[PDB]
Amino acid sequence: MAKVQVNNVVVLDNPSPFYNPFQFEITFECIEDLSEDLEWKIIYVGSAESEEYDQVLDSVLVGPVPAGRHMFVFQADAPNPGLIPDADAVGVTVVLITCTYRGQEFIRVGYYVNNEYTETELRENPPVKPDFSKLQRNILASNPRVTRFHINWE
Amino acid sequence: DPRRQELLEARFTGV
Amino acid sequence: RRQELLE
Repeated sequence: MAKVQVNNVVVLDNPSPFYNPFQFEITFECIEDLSEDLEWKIIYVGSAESEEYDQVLDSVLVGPVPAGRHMFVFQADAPNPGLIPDADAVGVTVVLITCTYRGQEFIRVGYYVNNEYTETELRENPPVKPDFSKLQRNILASNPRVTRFHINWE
Repeated sequence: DPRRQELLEARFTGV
Repeated sequence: RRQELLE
């Protein structure tokens, strides 16, 4: 099978203000010594209507990875509201955590994300344009969707 | 809602 | 694009 296996992802400070950064505690393991970096990414689905509003919140390389089990904290700044359609701002959307080896995405961990106002005054009379300083991000961490892809591990 | 749900799921699996 | 150390 694949030479890298993701064991667990923990969503930290999951319910938080929209503008606060994402935090994931990622734990994976590697059957053998790895030649190159593993590239991890966090991708915010700005709009269900088109993938062209995806925002790559961040992209990290974890460098030389031995054959043990490893853990690291993936933190990324919140998406840029100026690229998000107002219609999609409030409601449910998707955030994706992906890992890539030599430019080949081999695993994708996705969560539903609900952006919602917390003051009932705003929930009942939403602003004409989404007020992101008043939105709460809720990553629905109980039920992740994990999708694996076969890549070349040579 | 149902259509947007379908779209999000595609993102989860996609390619 | 950014380096991250393992813990």
